[PDB]
Amino acid sequence: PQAQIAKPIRSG
Amino acid sequence: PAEDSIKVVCRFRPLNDSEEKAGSKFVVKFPNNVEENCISIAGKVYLFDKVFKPNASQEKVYNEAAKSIVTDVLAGYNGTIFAYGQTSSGKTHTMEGVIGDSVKQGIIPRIVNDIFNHIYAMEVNLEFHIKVSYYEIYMDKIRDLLDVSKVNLSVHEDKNRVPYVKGATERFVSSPEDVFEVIEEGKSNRHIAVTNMNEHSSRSHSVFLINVKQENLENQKKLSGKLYLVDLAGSEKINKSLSALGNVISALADGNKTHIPYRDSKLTRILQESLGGNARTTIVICCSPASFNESETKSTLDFGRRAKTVKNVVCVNEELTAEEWKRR
Amino acid sequence: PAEDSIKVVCRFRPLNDSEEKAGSKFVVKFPNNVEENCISIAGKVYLFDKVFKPNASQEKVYNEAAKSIVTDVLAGYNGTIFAYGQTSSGKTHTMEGVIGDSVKQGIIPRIVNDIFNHIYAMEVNLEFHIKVSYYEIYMDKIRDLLDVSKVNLSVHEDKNRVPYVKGATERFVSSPEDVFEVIEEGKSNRHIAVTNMNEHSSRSHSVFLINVKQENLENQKKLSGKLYLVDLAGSEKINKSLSALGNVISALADGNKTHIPYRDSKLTRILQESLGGNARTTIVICCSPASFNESETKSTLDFGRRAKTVKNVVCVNEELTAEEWKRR
Ligand SMILES: Nc1ncnc2c1ncn2[C@@H]1O[C@H](COP(=O)(O)OP(=O)(O)O)[C@@H](O)[C@H]1O
Ligand SMILES: Nc1ncnc2c1ncn2[C@@H]1O[C@H](COP(=O)(O)OP(=O)(O)O)[C@@H](O)[C@H]1O
Ligand SMILES: [Mg+2]
Ligand SMILES: [Mg+2]
Repeated sequence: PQAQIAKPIRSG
Repeated sequence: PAEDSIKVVCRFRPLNDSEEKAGSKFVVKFPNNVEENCISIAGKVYLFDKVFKPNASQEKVYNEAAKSIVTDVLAGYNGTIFAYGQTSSGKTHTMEGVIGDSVKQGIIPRIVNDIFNHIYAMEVNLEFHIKVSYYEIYMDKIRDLLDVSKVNLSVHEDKNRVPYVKGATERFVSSPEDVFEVIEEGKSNRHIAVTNMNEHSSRSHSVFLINVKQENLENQKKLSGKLYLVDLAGSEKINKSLSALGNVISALADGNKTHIPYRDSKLTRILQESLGGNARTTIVICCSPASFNESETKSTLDFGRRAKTVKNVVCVNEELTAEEWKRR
Repeated sequence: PAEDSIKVVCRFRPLNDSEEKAGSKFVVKFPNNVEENCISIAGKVYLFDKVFKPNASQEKVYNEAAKSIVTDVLAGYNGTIFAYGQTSSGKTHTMEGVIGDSVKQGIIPRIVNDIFNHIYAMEVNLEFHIKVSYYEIYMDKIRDLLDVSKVNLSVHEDKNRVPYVKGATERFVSSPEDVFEVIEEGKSNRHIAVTNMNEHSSRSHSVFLINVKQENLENQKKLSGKLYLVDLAGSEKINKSLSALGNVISALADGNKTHIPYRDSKLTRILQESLGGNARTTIVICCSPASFNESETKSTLDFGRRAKTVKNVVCVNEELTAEEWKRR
């Protein structure tokens, strides 16, 4: 069990 | 309506040197004027969603077998493509091809580039969360290709509900470069404890999963879609998971049994949604045109013809935030 | 209870060459045996949450002024640190220092490294979404430092409700390296159309925002916390936004007016929560010890003494998924 960092990517 | 035939597409590769050396003839025909949807062998015609000849490029195969799937996943559908056929028929060439070669790159890298090209070209104010898993199934055991200490993983089923491989790495990615790094890491790990990849890859199933969630920032609509991309063990005689895959297709195809044997293998448990459930599925059956392999080719074609009668029932996977549930 | 004093910490730097050259004396004292919380100037003692002497290292300042803030943001509190004082007193040295130098790196880079060290050392199965904005305020106008076409941005207030700079870039980051790239990009963009950074930075406010959301994957608890890290224009005579900042503090400190003039500047609108609202706020007042600057030092100290009486009311920023709202 580990903390993860997400990597979202935008548009707009 | 939401009722969706499993698509089946058939790909013949060219006769190769070991085939010619052994004195094989080309034993297959492609009727013209019927949308390139037919192939005939020993007098018997089969109809598929598309038939590709030995000269068909990777780009052509992608544009017909696969492209629609990225648009679908980006709209919140689950998508699955798998390649099926005897060892040496073209499954890896179809699913992966030569990564980095513009002409010979297969379905996976094209899908990867297309996902990100589509996102970059959207105007809608959207936020995408993308994570990938990559694992192998060998003798009904699962090895995580992204984490060497995770061997013998289990298949579980979540809340609402849907199977998953518990413990499998899930790597966040945010560009095509990040994905291809993950693929390289997987391929390299696959070699641990394997003395001959050509033989070992011919007998195990390689599973690439891209999970794509999105949040619409204007209306809070949340959509998700899973993309399974699978290069299967060879279908020749008869991998226990492939027997299970055939029994599953046979049961759904007969449609006249209460019990579909999904639990007969980890592969068919993982693909359960792909086989008669909530995903848009395409099977690429890969075939040699050589007389020497004719009986194996005919089993492959007969597998694909049966699968093409299975119906999936698909819907957009929409999640509700609070505002819907809040206000009630 | 949830009632939280604005912390005020006072930092004196060493007498410098222009000060000595001009014949300045060291005019400030630090009483011992009182937890390092006091400073005296011309006979008058002030009490702060911490006083740092000219020899105090960056690590010491961080460990006292700032560290707790990363633990708080990671627990779902908003956090704000700003530096205040006359030009040349030490605000940039305090807030940024020399990035990449192990000894002289300031509060921002230490905070950045600590956020990621804490996340990496958590066991709880947590997912963090981190995005950063970096912008400048000059003459009450906002320039986005991460996107040169976004000048003259507006301040808006969202649903539930909370201000924000509309249109400001929000860059996702997933390692300390990604953050420092963003900081370098910001610093470099700041130089566009500026002929003298030393003078221009002394007259504008630099705002660094780290937005940290987390989802707990076991219980679906969603927490968020915003970290504002601000290096203000010089306080000397008298930047219009700094007048507004003083009128705000003066009003909250008197506590006896219905109208806190938050809307008097974009700075005080953006900091509205930091000044009497839902954030844990620390102000570093920076001061020269030189007789030459004594009257400016005394205004700085008097500003900090007034701010230290303002009370913030803070709570964990928890969001509910469906299961709470669903079941009702
Ligand atoms: N359509 C095709 N055109 C040219 N060469 C192909 C084609 N399909 C397969 N090959 C080649 O034939 C060999 C066997 O294909 P491969 O995809 O490795 O088979 P499988 O993975 O099904 O065992 C590989 O060298 C591959 O490059
Ligand atoms: N505590 C300190 N120790 C040593 N040098 C300092 C200290 N504080 C400030 N300085 C130096 O004094 C000069 C002015 O500080 P700076 O942080 O640029 O002031 P401001 O940003 O408030 O105008 C800079 O060269 C900085 O390196
Ligand atoms: Mg292969
Ligand atoms: Mg400065």
